[PDB]
Amino acid sequence: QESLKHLLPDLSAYSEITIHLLHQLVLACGDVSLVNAVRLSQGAIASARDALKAGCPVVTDVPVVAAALDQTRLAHLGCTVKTLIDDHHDHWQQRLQQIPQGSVLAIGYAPSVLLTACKLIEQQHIQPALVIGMPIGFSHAPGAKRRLMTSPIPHITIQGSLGGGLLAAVTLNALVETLI
Amino acid sequence: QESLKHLLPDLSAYSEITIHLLHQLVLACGDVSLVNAVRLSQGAIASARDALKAGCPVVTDVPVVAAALDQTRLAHLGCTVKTLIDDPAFWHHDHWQQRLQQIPQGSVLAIGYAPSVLLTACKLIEQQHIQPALVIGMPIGFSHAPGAKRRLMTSPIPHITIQGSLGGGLLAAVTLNALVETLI
Repeated sequence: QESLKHLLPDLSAYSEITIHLLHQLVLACGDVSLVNAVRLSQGAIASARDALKAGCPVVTDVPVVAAALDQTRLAHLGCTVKTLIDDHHDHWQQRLQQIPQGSVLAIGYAPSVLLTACKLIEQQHIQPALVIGMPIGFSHAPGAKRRLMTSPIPHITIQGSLGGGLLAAVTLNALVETLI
Repeated sequence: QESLKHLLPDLSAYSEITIHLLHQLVLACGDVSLVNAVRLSQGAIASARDALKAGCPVVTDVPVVAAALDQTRLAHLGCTVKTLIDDPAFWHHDHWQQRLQQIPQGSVLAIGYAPSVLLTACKLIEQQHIQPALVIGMPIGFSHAPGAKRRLMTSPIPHITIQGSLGGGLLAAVTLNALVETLI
């Protein structure tokens, strides 16, 4: 049998949109443990879908995350895609400080970007509709994702697995697919 | 602090293109252990690059592999992308194995989901019914996936696969996108 539903644990206690997201993540990289390692805050899906319906700005930390996004469906919705790091003025922290209210912030690489975003959120300077915080496992990543877990912002992250990287783009793509 | 080469172990036994491939794979899914688990046959790189430079067909098992491919760069090289299974029964006439059996000599076969497709490809190759230039065998870890990949690693056809449970649509597509990137 090559049925994803048969390979994964019973997911009936999760919502249809959550199961779709979890399927896409497992299909992308094969790690069935993502079923338990993906953590969604209570407002994450509803806040993300409202933002995307309104054509919110989408911001990634690095270009390869943006390149993995389904930019056709995003443009279809009216969402622009921009990146904080292209490769002392126009530093990524200045771009982050300016992120528009209600935008989706997808972080697939840098823990430092996630840390600064969580600080800016605590201090109520920025208010994205969603932070997808899935940086690569550099030395500061566990701390950055712990700060995200207690952030009041709606968010999705990965705890208890090495997942990160372009999985941040898979996550947003899946949410867009539930809308288009 | 946030340098990928300094996060990964030293890879100085491998070529620059192989190292780029492994970096792209870690970036795809965050699993640093992939640098240990990926298996390339001897000249998989040149076999892949020679086929891509000829504008070879690129054949995937399922549509989500195709969708993650950089179709723009492939188009630039003249490569057409087709998919074996349109909706991921075994008694139909246009079965996916009927298509696999027609794969042109020298095409790239990228498998990111079904071990059955990988195993069928291996058996067709053993009987010399098909002759791809490269097999990227990265199915999901269904119960028969380890045997299919073991079968592939005994094959004389150039291949890239993963020892262990990782695999998937993104990983197979990222592998091919990384090889295309080194060209264009």
